[PDB]
Amino acid sequence: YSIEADKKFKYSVKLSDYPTLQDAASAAVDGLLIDRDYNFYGGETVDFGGKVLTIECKAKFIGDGNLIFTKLGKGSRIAGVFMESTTTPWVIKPWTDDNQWLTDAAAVVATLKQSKTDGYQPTVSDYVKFPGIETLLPPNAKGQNITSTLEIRECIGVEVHRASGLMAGFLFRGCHFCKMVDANNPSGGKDGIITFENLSGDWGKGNYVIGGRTSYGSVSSAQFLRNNGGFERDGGVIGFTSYRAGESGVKTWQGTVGSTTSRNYNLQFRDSVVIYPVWDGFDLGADTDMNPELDRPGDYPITQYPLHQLPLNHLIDNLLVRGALGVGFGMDGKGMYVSNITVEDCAGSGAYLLTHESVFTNIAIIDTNTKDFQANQIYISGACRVNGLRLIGIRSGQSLTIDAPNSTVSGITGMVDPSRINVANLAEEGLGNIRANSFGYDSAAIKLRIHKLSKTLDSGALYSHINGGAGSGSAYTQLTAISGSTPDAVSLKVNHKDCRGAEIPFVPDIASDDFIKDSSCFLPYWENNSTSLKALVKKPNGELVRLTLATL
Amino acid sequence: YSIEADKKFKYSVKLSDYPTLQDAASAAVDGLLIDRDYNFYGGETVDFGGKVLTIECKAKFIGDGNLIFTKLGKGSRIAGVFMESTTTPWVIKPWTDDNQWLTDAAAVVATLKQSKTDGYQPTVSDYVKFPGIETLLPPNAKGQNITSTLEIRECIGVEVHRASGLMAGFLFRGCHFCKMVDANNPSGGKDGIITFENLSGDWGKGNYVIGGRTSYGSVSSAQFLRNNGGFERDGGVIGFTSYRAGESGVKTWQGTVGSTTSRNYNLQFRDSVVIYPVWDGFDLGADTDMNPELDRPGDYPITQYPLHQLPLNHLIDNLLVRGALGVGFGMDGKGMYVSNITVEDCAGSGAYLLTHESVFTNIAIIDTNTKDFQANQIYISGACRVNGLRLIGIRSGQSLTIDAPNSTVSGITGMVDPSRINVANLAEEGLGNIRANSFGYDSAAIKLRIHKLSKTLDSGALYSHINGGAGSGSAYTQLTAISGSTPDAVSLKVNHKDCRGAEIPFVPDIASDDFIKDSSCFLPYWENNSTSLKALVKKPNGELVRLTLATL
Amino acid sequence: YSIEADKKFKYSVKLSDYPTLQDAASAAVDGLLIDRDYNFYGGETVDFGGKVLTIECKAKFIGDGNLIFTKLGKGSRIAGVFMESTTTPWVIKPWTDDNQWLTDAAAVVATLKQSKTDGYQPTVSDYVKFPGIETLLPPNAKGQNITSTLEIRECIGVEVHRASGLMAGFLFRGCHFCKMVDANNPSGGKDGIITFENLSGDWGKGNYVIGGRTSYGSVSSAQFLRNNGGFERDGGVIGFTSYRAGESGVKTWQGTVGSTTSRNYNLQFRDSVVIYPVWDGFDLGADTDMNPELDRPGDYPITQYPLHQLPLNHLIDNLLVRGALGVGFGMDGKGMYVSNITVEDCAGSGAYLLTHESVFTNIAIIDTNTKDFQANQIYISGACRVNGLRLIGIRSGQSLTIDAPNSTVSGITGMVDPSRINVANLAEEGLGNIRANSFGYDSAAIKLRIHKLSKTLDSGALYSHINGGAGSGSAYTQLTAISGSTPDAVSLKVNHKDCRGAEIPFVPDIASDDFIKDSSCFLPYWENNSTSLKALVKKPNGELVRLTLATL
Ligand SMILES: C[C@@H]1O[C@@H](O)[C@H](O)[C@H](O)[C@H]1O[C@H]1O[C@H](CO)[C@@H](O)[C@H](O[C@H]2O[C@H](C)[C@@H](O)C[C@H]2O)[C@@H]1O[C@H]1O[C@H](CO)[C@H](O)[C@H](O[C@@H]2O[C@@H](C)[C@H](O[C@H]3O[C@H](CO)[C@@H](O)[C@H](O[C@H]4O[C@H](C)[C@@H](O)C[C@H]4O)[C@@H]3O[C@H]3O[C@H](CO)[C@H](O)[C@H](O)[C@H]3O)[C@@H](O)[C@H]2O)[C@H]1O
Ligand SMILES: C[C@@H]1O[C@@H](O)[C@H](O)[C@H](O)[C@H]1O[C@H]1O[C@H](CO)[C@@H](O)[C@H](O[C@H]2O[C@H](C)[C@@H](O)C[C@H]2O)[C@@H]1O[C@H]1O[C@H](CO)[C@H](O)[C@H](O[C@@H]2O[C@@H](C)[C@H](O[C@H]3O[C@H](CO)[C@@H](O)[C@H](O[C@H]4O[C@H](C)[C@@H](O)C[C@H]4O)[C@@H]3O[C@H]3O[C@H](CO)[C@H](O)[C@H](O)[C@H]3O)[C@@H](O)[C@H]2O)[C@H]1O
Ligand SMILES: C[C@@H]1O[C@@H](O)[C@H](O)[C@H](O)[C@H]1O[C@H]1O[C@H](CO)[C@@H](O)[C@H](O[C@H]2O[C@H](C)[C@@H](O)C[C@H]2O)[C@@H]1O[C@H]1O[C@H](CO)[C@H](O)[C@H](O[C@@H]2O[C@@H](C)[C@H](O[C@H]3O[C@H](CO)[C@@H](O)[C@H](O[C@H]4O[C@H](C)[C@@H](O)C[C@H]4O)[C@@H]3O[C@H]3O[C@H](CO)[C@H](O)[C@H](O)[C@H]3O)[C@@H](O)[C@H]2O)[C@H]1O
Repeated sequence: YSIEADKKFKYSVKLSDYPTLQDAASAAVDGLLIDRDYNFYGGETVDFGGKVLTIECKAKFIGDGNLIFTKLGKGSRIAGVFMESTTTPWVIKPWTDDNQWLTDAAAVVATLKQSKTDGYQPTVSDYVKFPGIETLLPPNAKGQNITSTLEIRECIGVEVHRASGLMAGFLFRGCHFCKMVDANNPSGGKDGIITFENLSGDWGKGNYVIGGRTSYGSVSSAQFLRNNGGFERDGGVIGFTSYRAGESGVKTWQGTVGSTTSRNYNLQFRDSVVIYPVWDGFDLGADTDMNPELDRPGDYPITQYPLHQLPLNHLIDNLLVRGALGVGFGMDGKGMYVSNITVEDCAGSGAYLLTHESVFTNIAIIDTNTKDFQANQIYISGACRVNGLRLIGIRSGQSLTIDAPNSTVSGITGMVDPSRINVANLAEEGLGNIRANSFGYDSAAIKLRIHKLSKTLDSGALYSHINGGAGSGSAYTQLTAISGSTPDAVSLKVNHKDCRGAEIPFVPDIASDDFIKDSSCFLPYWENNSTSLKALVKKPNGELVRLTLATL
Repeated sequence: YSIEADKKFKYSVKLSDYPTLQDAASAAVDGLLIDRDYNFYGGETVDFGGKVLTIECKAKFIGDGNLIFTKLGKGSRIAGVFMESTTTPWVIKPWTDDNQWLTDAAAVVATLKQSKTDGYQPTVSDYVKFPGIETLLPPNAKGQNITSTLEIRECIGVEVHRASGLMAGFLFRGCHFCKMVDANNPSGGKDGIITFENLSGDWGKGNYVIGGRTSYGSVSSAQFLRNNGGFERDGGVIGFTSYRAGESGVKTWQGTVGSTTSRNYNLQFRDSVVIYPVWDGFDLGADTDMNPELDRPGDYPITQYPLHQLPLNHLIDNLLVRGALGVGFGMDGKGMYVSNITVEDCAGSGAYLLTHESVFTNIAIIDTNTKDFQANQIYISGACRVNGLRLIGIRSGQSLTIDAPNSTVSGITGMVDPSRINVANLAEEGLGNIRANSFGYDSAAIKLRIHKLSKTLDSGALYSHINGGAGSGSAYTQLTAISGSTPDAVSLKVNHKDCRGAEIPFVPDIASDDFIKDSSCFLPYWENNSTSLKALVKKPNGELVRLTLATL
Repeated sequence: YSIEADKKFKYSVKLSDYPTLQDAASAAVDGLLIDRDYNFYGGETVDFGGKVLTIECKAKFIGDGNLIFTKLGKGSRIAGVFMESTTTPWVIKPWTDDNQWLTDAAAVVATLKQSKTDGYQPTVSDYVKFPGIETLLPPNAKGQNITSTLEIRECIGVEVHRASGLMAGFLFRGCHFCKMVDANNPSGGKDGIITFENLSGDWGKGNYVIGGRTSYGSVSSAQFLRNNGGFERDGGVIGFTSYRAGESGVKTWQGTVGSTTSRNYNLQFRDSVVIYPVWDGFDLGADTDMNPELDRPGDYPITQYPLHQLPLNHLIDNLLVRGALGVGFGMDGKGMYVSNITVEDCAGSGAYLLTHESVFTNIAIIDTNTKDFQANQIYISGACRVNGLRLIGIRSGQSLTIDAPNSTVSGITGMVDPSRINVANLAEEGLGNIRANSFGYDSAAIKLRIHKLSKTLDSGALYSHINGGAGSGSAYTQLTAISGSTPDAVSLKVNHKDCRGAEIPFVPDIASDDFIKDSSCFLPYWENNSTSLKALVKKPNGELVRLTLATL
């Protein structure tokens, strides 16, 4: 029977049969079942002997610090893991019972409670985010460092599926071809909730967050250091949701970390959603103005690519952000293509784009900067193209809506205040035959505004105005020009009062020679001393003559 | 050997070794394999002893009514389940072999067959949908109630994966943190195919439909009662496809059910598709006009939030509907944000939006109301903002396209008939320099229409018309105004017949004093009694004088 | 103990206990574990006895040719499979270290190396793609046929999950209700990476690619032959990524294969991404001009549906293509609805649409045809509707941007050159009140262009031009018309030089009777022989008279 049993049954060991996790790991051949809660010490390291193991978790790993898994064979999987801290830290909750952000430091301090969830441990970034909070926080709420972290170290082809926890983190250090799949809403601790860090060894590749969601955490929900997906774009974040990140929902790191670059290239960021981050929805920058460095150890030098002009080459498409307190969508880079980005209902700005020679297609920035902290709703520094930009939802100082001074833009839609648009060039080169349809007014308008002349006043207009009442079947058309900073000061009319005639403006005094522009044209003007209209005529040969046009 | 075998083998029991499902459940420790078909009686209840079980199904649960699973531990999973009724009911199939909807009751009755699929059992809603069908249906086709339902009752953290079946339903009653994942196209019965119902106990939270698809069913494919995702938006429907729902693809319930509210708050509805529903694609309403109630037991009172103005706060983005017989996309609520909704090729209306102070961004409503049942393609009752609205595909009475009388709209695209637009305000405030490009005409046009004056006639225009033939290198520009309900009745021309001159309309009789509008302007008029043009002049000082302008 | 062990343990056999895969398959009851590498011979066939098996792979299947799995029960699953060829073939790599495509045949030949990855084996299509390469390739690099293929033959309800490999392929032949799920980036061989082929038996249905990704391969990444999803749209590709297909990312086959149709109907193509295909991103055509046939054995005849006019009825939405060398998005068919397609940064054309009576909603074609091989960026042959079309990113001969000569289009955005637009009709019927905002110029413009007259010259304009300098508070409005192929040749001005008057162009010589268009209008003209302006008057009764208008 022994011989036949060894052949016909599935091999699995279970933690309930062993005093330590290493003892279970050493015994395992195929399956390993975590069927009892396991208290680990920070830095406890398990050697899985290169075995291709299917680890099924049905209980908790309990501990502050890192439980470190090593030497898992390619194809290993870890399902259902649940990390939990031993410490219950002090957390802040900078939002109200109506889900309004709290921005006042004293109000934020008043939210303090001891809990493993429903808030986060204050960080040094909170000292900037909530000015004055550093002074107001009690000592027990500063400098806390509670996270229970599963660390997969120097493994290839390992997947963590359906992970969850409380004050929980997941770290893949020096790994390749690893994935965090269908995260089951872990509640975060002090460190990032999901981290792929490849500061030592080869640049990270094949590392993804696929599906799932996270909540809370003091810093970013999903973050990458020194990963390069290659031209194949083999890595990144797809199908992911982040809620209430203490920093950002999805972050590509900037600057030097330790002795080398933390930056990232060639990753996918797609089909993902970030809601209510304290800082950014997506932060896809590689150079940061928060800690400026004059070189890039381990990366391209400044001499090759200036600050914010790295050839980052990320594949970025179909992203949604709502409720950001900092910036909904932030990035830098040169030669970038970005598409189908929707940022709505944000207390902070919608987009902050330190990009050059880049293209943005179908962007929607809807009711952002709702607090008015920031100078604009969308900012672009460099020479970029925007093709399709929706601005303004239902929310109404002097802050700009779009400040993109070197960018050429087409296809704005929405009830934007034109004085709050600043671009290099705005144009609709390819419209068809047009109709302007006016509702709730006695007139329809096609206005012109020359921003060099004035950003706040229309310089001319083509109007149609009702004659008499509704259903009169009659209107007059009006062609106007600005004078003395008074819109519509001078105008020509057709059919005013249904008269069937053109009303023609004339110069109110003797016209100077230089008032007339073109040959074979005349300019009527008033001669008060004889009660007559004269005409300044530029003849077909270009010479001037003055004629009498209308007399008593 | 016994001691070593107990340590090295995976624990699983299988239904083939037990006379009842409860006997198997009681024996199970880790795995439970369903390896024989199992006939259950309606209401048969299995107590899983709080155990965290991995239930792998490789055979059918056969029965009319509910198989009830209770006391599953958090982390339990049920994979591959297949439910099948014992009864083969009478089903209707209200569509043709060319996939046209049948709307005639007699034609629908003619489709009757006995089958567990390819149709659905008639409901009381069919009596409204197909008027007269209540009288025409035979008795054996009315009042049928066949569903084989897996009921997960009062469990936390249970997931049903890759479920399928025939006349099949899946019910999570009083559950939290449960998921219906990758539904493998179950064919529905009389009840909803996937239901999260939390009428008793705490409001449902953490309950999702993720991925997968369903077909048929008499009512809605995926539906929620008394769920609230919280600010974290922890619940809803993501990545799901519904085909041929007898009611709607995705439904948030409205009104009172039993003694309390069935409504829902703070859910996600994203990245999902509904095709060929008999009623709606997505029905995200919370108050229903189908059964109006004057109060809301267990919810906000009418005094706090009027009908259709609940702060529902759902996260709604990236939805597709095609082929709806009722409304593609229906909702209500106040303060809603909705984005990236595409509704196309629907016999019923595209969108029915009983919303107030809400924002709709990038909506496409393309070839809907193709039967002409309804008054419009998109309706909005309250004071909302629409930023980006695509209307009209290729399909061509007096029904409106958009009736949104309190809404401010920007960015309509498509070959909409302007007379079929009704909004509070329509504007393109932020276009750049413009070009109107005309193809297939001898002219280009920029028209104006004042809807208060006339919804069907343009009130003025700026035209450019070819002089002579193609390649003449010559055109004339024309500025027109409506008179006597005749578009373009009165006009000024520049370069007609390549003459290089302006043709100026004059008043055809003696002009009244009040015909002239502005100071320092003149108005030419005809004096037939002397064959001369006169000028009514409003001098720079505002006083009137009449002068002779042109004479024999 | 034996009796109790047989009841309490999970059944699984493992390949390490058997000399052949068939011996393991015959012994299996529930699980089968592939725990040793297995060398198979091409055509090696395994009979799984109709058993519903869970096959867990933790090692390689090694072999050139096909490993054929048969008689798997419905619900069977195969996870983690890794296919690898025994041969290391010669592969080409037609792209540079800066990820530019190589188009020169000699440069492509220079890339030749022996590898199982990082390139592909040349095919007969490469002879067309890289002209001259057929002559330049060495014999050892032509006619190679290396693929290691897992073939699932004539099974229902089988799923392959997390598959990978090197020179790897996956073939479902004569299968139904089967799925390729979460492909773990297999690197392809000579044949398609994922193929559903149903040339014999019933039309394929229920067959999907869901999630995952592939890299390389000589032909298409995911492809279908003779599948019909039904009205239920039960099959297709959802959530998939293809990189560097040697042919196309996703292909529906065209034409006859063997003795019957290879075409496909009623499939979904959604939420998917194709990057850097050598030919197309998505090829959703059913009739091909590459091998024209005059009939359609096994499909609709040409007499019923002309070439390219099949009622294909695919559900097509939310697709992204970047980096295509051939066409980003190709299709044919009649009565098609297509939505939310984004094609960017392609060396080849963006879209090639041999469609009729079809509707395209929210299309973006951004920086395509960047090499200039092709005649246009987007082509449409038949009578279609386009509602929303974004054109031009940041890239700048005589090639058209859109050539859609029978199509009616609305909602173009972007810096398109108007001379490179060709459509049947272009119109914005439903805009609101309009403002044209000009940045970086001393004027704002609303231009008109009659393409029948000239595609390259505006025929008229409404301008506003600054008077004096910025902040003068003054501008003049100008209404212009083209003459002698000189834009703006003839114009009327209002407020030039802040004169508050209208400058009126007059006919430079004696006006002919036919120069005046409308009754009750006058046309000023020059009489040089008396230094006077005359007026050609068309009286209210329609008769002509000449009057003196201005005199010395
Ligand atoms: C807030 C701002 O918002 C947006 O503007 C913007 O887009 C920025 O990205 C964001 O700024 C943060 O990030 C940028 C870099 O992208 C910084 O330039 C910026 O810092 C500037 O602004 C601050 C407000 C100023 O106070 C300082 C100024 O320079 C800001 O950085 C801050 O947030 C970071 C998180 O996003 C991070 O916490 C920064 O901490 C410093 O730098 C890091 C590298 C040091 O990290 C070690 O200690 C941390 C303990 O607090 C660990 O969390 C960390 O682990 C993580 O990285 C490692 C490599 C990875 O393996 C796991 C990750 O979780 C790292 O931990 C290692 O060392 C510790 C030792 O204490 C421990 O032993 C671990 O075991 C070991 O792995 C950190 O100490 C500190 O120097 C913070 O300033
Ligand atoms: C059709 C219309 O389309 C769109 O306009 C619109 O957006 C609407 O939503 C939609 O209207 C339906 O839904 C709204 C509410 O959202 C109703 O207001 C509307 O009803 C009005 O219009 C009808 C056309 C009129 O005939 C009546 C009028 O008030 C309409 O309701 C109809 O459809 C519903 C399905 O969407 C539902 O079937 C309605 O049935 C009534 O109300 C329900 C609550 C009663 O339900 C019990 O019996 C049903 C048996 O038929 C079970 O399906 C049901 O189970 C479901 O809910 C429970 C709580 C959950 O646990 C499981 C779910 O599947 C419920 O079952 C319980 O009781 C039965 C007893 O028979 C059984 O014992 C079960 O074991 C138990 O769980 C139903 O009896 C009836 O009163 C229907 O009117
Ligand atoms: C390139 C072009 O790009 C885009 O314009 C466009 O949209 C086109 O789709 C694309 O054109 C290809 O596809 C179209 C049809 O959709 C063709 O019309 C077109 O061919 C024209 O253009 C060429 C450039 C010219 O040289 C010839 C001209 O007619 C072009 O076809 C070419 O690519 C195809 C791949 O996409 C395919 O390789 C064509 O090969 C011919 O036709 C196929 C059907 C024959 O296939 C058998 O042999 C192949 C070995 O090379 C196997 O890969 C193939 O297996 C596949 O199909 C079977 C049915 C399925 O079960 C598994 C699939 O992988 C098939 O294999 C069977 O037979 C072989 C025998 O050698 C073997 O025994 C297998 O075991 C068995 O299953 C092929 O032989 C050849 O006639 C190629 O011309």
